[PDB]
Amino acid sequence: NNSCKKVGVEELINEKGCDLMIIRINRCRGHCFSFTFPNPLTKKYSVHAKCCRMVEWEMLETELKCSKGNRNLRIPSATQCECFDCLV
Amino acid sequence: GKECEFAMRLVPGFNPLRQVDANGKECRGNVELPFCKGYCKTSESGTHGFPPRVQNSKVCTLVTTSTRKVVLDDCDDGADESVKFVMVPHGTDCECSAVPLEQHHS
Repeated sequence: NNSCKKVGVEELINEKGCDLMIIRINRCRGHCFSFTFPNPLTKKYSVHAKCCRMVEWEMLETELKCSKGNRNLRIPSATQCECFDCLV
Repeated sequence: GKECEFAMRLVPGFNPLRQVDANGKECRGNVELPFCKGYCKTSESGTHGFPPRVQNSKVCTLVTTSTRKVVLDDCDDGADESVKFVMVPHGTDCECSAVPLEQHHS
């Protein structure tokens, strides 16, 4: 089954002092399969799980025009979304 | 629909469970374990600063509401301190939780 989709996100930076500037990013969102059981022999949890994650991304830089010094912001943006191990 | 599902089953290692005591007498017996399976909504998104990634990662965990003492039938004589029984956390419903993702031998 599974499902893990790329979704476009508009994010508004509203910092006092710096100019209002919008940023368009992508994020992963979806439903992946997983099952867990309490293993008492190991006295912990035994997990076998999928999570919708980014397999590859791409950093996004932007200047934030501030009154007391321009800043340089870095954000990852998704390129391919997929159901993968939650722990890697 | 419920992002998970609950069902008692038999783990192959626990099918049947073996446990040994001092002087080498063993108690065996099937032990049902609580199994939570399903599709939890998960996400990974890029963010500012450090760490650059954010994981809303969640798995099908059970809601522990009690503790179950199963015992082992086919017992060798002289079963002492540790055996004849075993303790299993028990519940009746499953929920999406990230706690099974934190105890990686921490």
